[PDB]
Amino acid sequence: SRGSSAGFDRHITIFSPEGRLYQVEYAFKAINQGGLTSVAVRGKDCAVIVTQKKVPDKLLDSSTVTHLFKITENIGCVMTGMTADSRSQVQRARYEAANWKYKYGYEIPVDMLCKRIADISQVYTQNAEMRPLGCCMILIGIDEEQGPQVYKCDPAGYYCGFKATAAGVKQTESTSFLEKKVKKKFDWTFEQTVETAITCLSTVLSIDFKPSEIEVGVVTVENPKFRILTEAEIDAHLVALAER
Amino acid sequence: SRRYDSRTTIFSPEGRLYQVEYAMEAIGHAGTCLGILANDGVLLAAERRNIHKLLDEVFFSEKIYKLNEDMACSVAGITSDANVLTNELRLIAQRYLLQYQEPIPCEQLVTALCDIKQAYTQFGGKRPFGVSLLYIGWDKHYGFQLYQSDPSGNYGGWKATCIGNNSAAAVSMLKQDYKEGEMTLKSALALAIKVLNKTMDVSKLSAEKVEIATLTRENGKTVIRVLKQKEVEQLIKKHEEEEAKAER
Amino acid sequence: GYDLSASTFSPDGRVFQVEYAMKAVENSSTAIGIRCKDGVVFGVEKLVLSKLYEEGSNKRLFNVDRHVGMAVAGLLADARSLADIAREEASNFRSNFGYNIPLKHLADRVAMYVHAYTLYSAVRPFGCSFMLGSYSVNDGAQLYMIDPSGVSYGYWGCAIGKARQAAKTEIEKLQMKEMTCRDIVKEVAKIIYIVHDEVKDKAFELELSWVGELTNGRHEIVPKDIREEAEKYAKESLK
Amino acid sequence: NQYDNDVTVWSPQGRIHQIEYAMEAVKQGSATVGLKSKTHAVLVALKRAQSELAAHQKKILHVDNHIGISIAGLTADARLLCNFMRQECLDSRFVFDRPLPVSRLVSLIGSKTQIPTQRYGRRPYGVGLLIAGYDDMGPHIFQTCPSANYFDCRAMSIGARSQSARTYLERHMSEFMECNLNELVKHGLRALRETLPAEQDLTTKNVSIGIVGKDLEFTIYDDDDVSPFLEGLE
Amino acid sequence: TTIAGVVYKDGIVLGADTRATEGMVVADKNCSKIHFISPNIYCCGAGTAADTDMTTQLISSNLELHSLSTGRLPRVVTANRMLKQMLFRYQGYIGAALVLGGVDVTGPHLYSIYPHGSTDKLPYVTMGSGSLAAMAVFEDKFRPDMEEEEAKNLVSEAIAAGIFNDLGSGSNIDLCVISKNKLDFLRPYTVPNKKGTRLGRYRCEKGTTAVLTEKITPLE
Amino acid sequence: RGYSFSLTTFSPSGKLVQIEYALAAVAGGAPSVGIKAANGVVLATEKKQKSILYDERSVHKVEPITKHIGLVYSGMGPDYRVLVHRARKLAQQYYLVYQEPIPTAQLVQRVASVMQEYTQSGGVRPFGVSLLICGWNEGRPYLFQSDPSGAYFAWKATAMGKNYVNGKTFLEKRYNEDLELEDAIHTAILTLKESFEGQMTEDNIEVGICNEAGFRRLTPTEVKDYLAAI
Amino acid sequence: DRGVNTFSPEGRLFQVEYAIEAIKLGSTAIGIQTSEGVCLAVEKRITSPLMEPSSIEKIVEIDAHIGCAMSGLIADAKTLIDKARVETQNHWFTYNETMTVESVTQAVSNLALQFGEEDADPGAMSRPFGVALLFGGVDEKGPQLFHMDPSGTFVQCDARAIGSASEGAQSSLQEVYHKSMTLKEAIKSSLIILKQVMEEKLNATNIELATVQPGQNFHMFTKEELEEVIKDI
Amino acid sequence: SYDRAITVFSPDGHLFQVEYAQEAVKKGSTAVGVRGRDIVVLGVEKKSVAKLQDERTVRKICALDDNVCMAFAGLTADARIVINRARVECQSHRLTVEDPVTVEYITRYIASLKQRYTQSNGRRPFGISALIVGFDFDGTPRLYQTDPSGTYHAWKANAIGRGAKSVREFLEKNYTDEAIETDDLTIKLVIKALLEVVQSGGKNIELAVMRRDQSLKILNPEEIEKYVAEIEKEKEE
Ligand SMILES: *[C@@](O)([C@H](CC(C)C)NC(=O)[C@H](CO)NC(=O)CCCCC(C)C)[C@@](C)(O)CO
Ligand SMILES: [Cl-]
Ligand SMILES: [Cl-]
Ligand SMILES: [Cl-]
Ligand SMILES: [Cl-]
Ligand SMILES: [Cl-]
Ligand SMILES: [Cl-]
Ligand SMILES: [Cl-]
Ligand SMILES: [Cl-]
Ligand SMILES: [Cl-]
Ligand SMILES: [Cl-]
Ligand SMILES: [Cl-]
Ligand SMILES: [Cl-]
Ligand SMILES: [Cl-]
Ligand SMILES: [Cl-]
Ligand SMILES: [Cl-]
Ligand SMILES: [Cl-]
Ligand SMILES: [Cl-]
Ligand SMILES: [K+]
Repeated sequence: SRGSSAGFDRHITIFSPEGRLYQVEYAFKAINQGGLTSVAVRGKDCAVIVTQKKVPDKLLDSSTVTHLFKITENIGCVMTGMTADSRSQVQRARYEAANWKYKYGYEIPVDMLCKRIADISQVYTQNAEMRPLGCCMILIGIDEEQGPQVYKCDPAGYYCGFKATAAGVKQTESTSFLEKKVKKKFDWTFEQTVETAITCLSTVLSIDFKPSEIEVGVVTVENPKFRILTEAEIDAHLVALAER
Repeated sequence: SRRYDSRTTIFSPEGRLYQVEYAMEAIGHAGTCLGILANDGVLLAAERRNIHKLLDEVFFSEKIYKLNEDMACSVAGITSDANVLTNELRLIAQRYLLQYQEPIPCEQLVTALCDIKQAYTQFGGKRPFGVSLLYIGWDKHYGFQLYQSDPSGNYGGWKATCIGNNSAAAVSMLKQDYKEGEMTLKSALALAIKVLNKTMDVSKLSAEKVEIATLTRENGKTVIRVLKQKEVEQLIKKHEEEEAKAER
Repeated sequence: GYDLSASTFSPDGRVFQVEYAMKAVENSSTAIGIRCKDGVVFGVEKLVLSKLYEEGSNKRLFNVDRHVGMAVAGLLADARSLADIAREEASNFRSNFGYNIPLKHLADRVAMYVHAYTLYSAVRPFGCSFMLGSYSVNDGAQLYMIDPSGVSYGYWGCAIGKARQAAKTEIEKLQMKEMTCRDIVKEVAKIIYIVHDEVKDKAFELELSWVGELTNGRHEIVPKDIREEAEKYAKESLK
Repeated sequence: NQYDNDVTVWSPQGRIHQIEYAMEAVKQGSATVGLKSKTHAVLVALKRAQSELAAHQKKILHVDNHIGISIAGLTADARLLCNFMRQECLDSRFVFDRPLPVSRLVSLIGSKTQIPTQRYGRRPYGVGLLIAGYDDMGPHIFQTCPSANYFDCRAMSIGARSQSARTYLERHMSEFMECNLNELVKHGLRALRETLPAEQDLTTKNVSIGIVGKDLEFTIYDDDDVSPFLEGLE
Repeated sequence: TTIAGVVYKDGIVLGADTRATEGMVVADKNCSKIHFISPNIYCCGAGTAADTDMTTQLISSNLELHSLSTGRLPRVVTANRMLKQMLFRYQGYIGAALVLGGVDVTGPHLYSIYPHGSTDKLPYVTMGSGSLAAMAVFEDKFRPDMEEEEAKNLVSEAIAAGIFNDLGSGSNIDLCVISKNKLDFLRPYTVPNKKGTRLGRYRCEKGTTAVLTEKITPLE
Repeated sequence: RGYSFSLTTFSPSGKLVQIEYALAAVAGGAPSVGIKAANGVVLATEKKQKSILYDERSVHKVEPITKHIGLVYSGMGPDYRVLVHRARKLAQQYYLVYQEPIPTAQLVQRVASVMQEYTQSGGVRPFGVSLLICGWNEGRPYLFQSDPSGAYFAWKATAMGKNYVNGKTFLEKRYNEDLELEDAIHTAILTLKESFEGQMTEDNIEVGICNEAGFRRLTPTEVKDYLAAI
Repeated sequence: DRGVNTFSPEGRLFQVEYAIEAIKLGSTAIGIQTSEGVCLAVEKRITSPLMEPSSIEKIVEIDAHIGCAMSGLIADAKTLIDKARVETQNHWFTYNETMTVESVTQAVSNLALQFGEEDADPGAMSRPFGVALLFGGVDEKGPQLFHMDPSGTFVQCDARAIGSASEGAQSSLQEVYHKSMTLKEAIKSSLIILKQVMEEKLNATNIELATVQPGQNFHMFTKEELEEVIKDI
Repeated sequence: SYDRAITVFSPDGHLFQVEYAQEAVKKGSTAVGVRGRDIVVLGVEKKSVAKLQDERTVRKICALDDNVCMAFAGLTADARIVINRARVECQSHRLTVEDPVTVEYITRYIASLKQRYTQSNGRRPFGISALIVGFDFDGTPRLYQTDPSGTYHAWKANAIGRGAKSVREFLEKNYTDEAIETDDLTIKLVIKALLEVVQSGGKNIELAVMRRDQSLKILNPEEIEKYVAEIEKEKEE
């Protein structure tokens, strides 16, 4: 034990002597290959997703570079990690939601959609012939009883709901920043949600963003349809922050 | 994928089947389990491994299973594998009864299951079942019977036999004490306790640590009973009284 | 070893079989696409490995629908297989929904098929990258590129194959947003001649295609006389 | 090494060794030559005989009235592929009542032969073909490979010592389009003869000829029927 | 069979008679026709008895799996969809005609569901061979937003109309009242039919019946 | 397609090592405790809950299978969700045939049988979880454990996950036959406190109970109440 | 270890090359084609005097006009022989004519590379056949001898040996064969050659011999007819 | 379904699984067959003795049909599969031909079953050889042997299993017109053949006979020890 290995336990999803799944561990490293970080935060009125937008190449049509996706009219997501894996997982989510509505006559709850995607990912950790997807999904939506929701699932098939969370290269640092900020807050809840998200991302990267270097998505209790902010909308938030 | 396939159903260079041999090593470590045939019945006696203080006691036994009206078995080896096989035994026995409207003869039930075990050694690329079984029964063709099967899909009939921990020692003690054609249920019970007393040599023998079942015939019907703890302690008492006689 | 199957991550989270497939594309001669004001133009440096071959042999430019062109680099049998997948996807879309497949949707569907070959020991990744180009009055000009991992993005200009970086730096010099397809063909030919290594590989054919206002939204080979003029311009510009 | 046993394993150089190995099966077959004019497509093949008392292996096969092939590599793979081609041609006549265009048939071969190069436990086809045909676009010579690539050719040679044949064909190919049939077949034979050891010559026992064109269905010439073509290599 | 339902101010009232027939003979005098779907959703059944039982049981079971997963109280729409999609798939061969009612997060909902898989969402519905009698009562007397007791009176009147005017319907009236706060499963609600009394006694003493053979088998 | 060969096989010494290694994943999981009282059963578990950022209410480790049966585990959470889903489905399949809630022991046998499959069937690893299953039927409480081999056992009280050996001896010197459910809840929480590290709140433990009235999770407010004494 | 459909660097299938090496562990068989018919002769290779020599059958009738001699792993040959028999009967059923020797050989040869472990049915062929075959017969082309090996390559031969001593035997066949040779000469020549190459002393029980002629159906020589031919040899 | 190629060629033309199956047969108990004039006899070694065994349950000689039986050496579980398959096939033959099988017919069937398990995906070969005996319609006595490869031949007499080499040597010298002139001597020839290799002679020879039309008779230990004494006292002279 302590990093021990037998047989094919680093090549396929069988148990190592310590009871680890190395191939699942390695799928988490794959999430960081992309070099990007995402943040999500929920308050009483809204939930927000913020992610880095890197367009190194001038020849890219930058309107096609996004990590934000509409799953249904009311569910948005940010994807972090390997891009093609992420797109596949977005397609699956879209399919699961649509199928839910067809069979049951009401929109899939965010928690249930996240659970379903996590359950699908679980299969890749127990069956030997395919790899896990090297990506992470964060979902936002409004639940009619519980209010704004943020859910995250990962390549191990774990999932959870959050007050706020992060994914990708600076996940740990984001987690510390968000932890320290909520403890200060009464009834441990975020209030200025878009500003917390952007400030967190800007602190852990040390960047101070232009409006073209981030993407922002929101759902609100008053306006539950998932919406992507424009550059000008994002710029208003960046300028309001810069001025105190 | 050829790299990861451990090839459980192929021969080794000496004509051996390694997975079968290895499964047999698993069985040798499990709870000792013996069977003894008498004129008026057949018995199974087994070491219990479920013996921690905090266990609850919910079933009528740990390792003795009723298969149909006229047959029972005990098992040594991987417990979950035993649950699969004993479920399959019950199915086979009901399929026969459905088809013929009479109970399956004992050897026919054993053989049917052994053919499933054999298949697992020859094709399908799966691990074999890690189980040996002792079967007791009565049928109208050969009366009282005792069988043993192992993970190779081999079986045999016995007047007395043992599987699991200290098997070899148990069989020597049976060879010496068993009276072909002259045993009763009461003397087979005495001999079972004698044998377990020597082969549970870690350590002193107690009713909490053994399980005994008898199969007899009464008024044209087969009776299969698991002895209550009171009766087991009485037999242990008698064996200990008996060893006090051993010299003078 | 950690690089034998697409169903195995390395300890650093890479999928080496997909990276190796990318190296096959990067050994191939160069293809470029450029989107402009009124269409998309493709050019390929087509290495002629024997003088015994016919002009036209081993095309690297395909029509995948009447409005969609495809330009490829890498293992050519893999690329042709993908062109057939793209064609079937366009055909099925028209049968089911009743109108011409939008380029972006076609790009995304084929990219998911490519992606499916990057998960399993049972199959290998495609050794090809390809560009898809279209034009219509409603959607304007569109140019997408898809690589062996199944990533798909849209572009103003794009290059794949072995002189990719040298091609991109020349493409960056054009104000393509304001140029027409007729202007851009000459610049496509010019760029292919620039990045062609005339010492190391001796003989090539220039392959050109386009789709735009001038073809009424049909993907078509550039006519012979216009190609020859573009080559002549490219050659003299090399000087 | 760890990269050379499975057609599904890319090497770190972006190659697939199993495909390259399959191509060696064709390089070791006996040579065959294909060429065309404006009006005819010709195949010429050297046949290898195991012993002095064996017939000599067939190298040229009928596919349809307008298409024939010459083979190099594994004979059983050649028959499997030839049967696929035959069936595709029959289907086209059944459905459309017209010959399958040669370039479409070659596409079908490319697509069929690519499939096992991408699936675990399958292998490439270990055969290379020269395909002679005639349709509305005139005569054709195509070449197919174990890689599933194919080529449209002015002329071609594959198999053992075919480099010599290819060098002859490059040297004379500016003449082919205007050749009468006899001239064109003679050119095929001279190319094939370049593949031979200096001692040995073309004979009626070792040469097989296939011809198709505007006025001529695909026809195979063997044994005594090749003599007209061999006399007057003067 | 007469089954019916109504939407009232605060909920649903479902109603049913208790006769089952085989041909023109009464097989059951006290059949229960109002079936549990979930704690907030019930369903009356008419048509082929095995099909109504098995169909409602299956959907109830799948809905329990659904709610166990979601952790939420099920919706009436979800029961409706599940039923209609299954019935459609069977092309009318499953002879279940259903009145589905419940109360969920969006309030009270009532549906009629037919064997071929059509459904109608309505404030009052009837089904069974007594359904036109029961519907006449509703058309004549239904008002929107009735109080609980008015709604209960109306449903039992409607079931009674079917009981007395349809030879297929009889015996007792069962009701189920569903609101946000309460579920009242009232079986029986009314017993308007009673067997007449026996006038002569036919208490046959031991030995009246002649016996050829006898065997007593003692048990434990 | 799927690999058709077993990934668990016998070693020369007769061990199925993949199953042993699955048990090591269980041993490193968060602690779980079950105690059968005279009039009911309690199941309790620690959350491996770092951050204040977690919504503790969003996923549960203590889960209902039926009105009268519930579950907890130690080991890998996503594997557990598979078994919860199959157990629920098994319970409903039984109910449709027999029109009686599945007896606790019958449910354990069917779930344990699924776990056995994953030790032999092609191209899969065993489950990295052990389950504690409680129920009430025939007027009486039941507590069972089911391990990654598919072996199951009936317990009066037990512990699993991290520091389980000690937890079992803690319960050995503390459980009695005649104990009530309310006292049992207290000793279950004390058993978790033995190996806790963190300071216990109602937000980082989860408690479920089983009696004649049925199975249910205790609410945060009820757990808070039991925690005041502790 | 590698898969059964793996090519070597020389462009050959390992499994096929290895199956070809198994042919060399077989007894020697000889075929000769003359204008008067074909003969097939084979060494029985008796390993105990307790074995019944007539139970060794390395020459078989395919149909009245076609025989077959085999060498290599004999058990493998059974399914090939049965396929040949079934095919000639199908051809008769369908076309009311005899199938050519070439056509029979072709039909059998199309089984050759049909092995592998992830295209095919639940328990299809795992490996090639370790067998070589000589098909000798008469059809409207006249007498004909064809050879087939585990690669699925088949070819007409004027004379051919297969099995352990085929080099050797093939050399003597080049020496004695001529196109105008009679059948009776061919029969004698093949027994002379078997006699040289066999480890045991040749006699009328440890060889088999059969002919097919334009006049006459497939004919296995009896003990008495072998003894007659053995006198001179 | 599991489709791995198990039996494959190796360099030099070997099929290793088949060679290893043959190693399994060589470690089985010795079995011997002799074809008499109008009797056929099978005898087999041992295997264990063991007083507490029920003897009936482990016989290595088996009826396939009324006119055909077999002995085997090798893996006993494998043999049980082959035997049951052959028993089914004997009933199909009777069903569709309305004659009992010839011994050669059922041998040929068993052999081709064995051959198929050397060339089919997902399966290992059967680790058994069989001696198959009986009579054809016209009264002719028969003795065949099959092995794991699927090869089969007819024999006048033969042995398989451990010590088959030396038992075969003994038979080659001792099988003559004289040694099989009668039924008693044919039986003795088998016992002598066994009693060479048989550990604590004997004791543990199981023996069976089949006469023309007369169905399988197995001998009991009392009837065996009559023959044993009748040969042992003759070998003093
Ligand atoms: C009802 O529709 C009634 C409803 C049913 C759920 C009790 N249907 C029946 O009684 C049907 C009508 O054919 N009968 C049966 O399905 C036969 C089974 C009845 C015997 C018992 C075992 C239930 C009315 C209006 O049809 C009743 O007349
Ligand atoms: Cl919908
Ligand atoms: Cl805040
Ligand atoms: Cl029974
Ligand atoms: Cl029974
Ligand atoms: Cl590139
Ligand atoms: Cl060739
Ligand atoms: Cl070949
Ligand atoms: Cl190529
Ligand atoms: Cl070549
Ligand atoms: Cl609906
Ligand atoms: Cl597999
Ligand atoms: Cl669930
Ligand atoms: Cl239930
Ligand atoms: Cl709950
Ligand atoms: Cl040879
Ligand atoms: Cl079979
Ligand atoms: Cl042997
Ligand atoms: K996996």
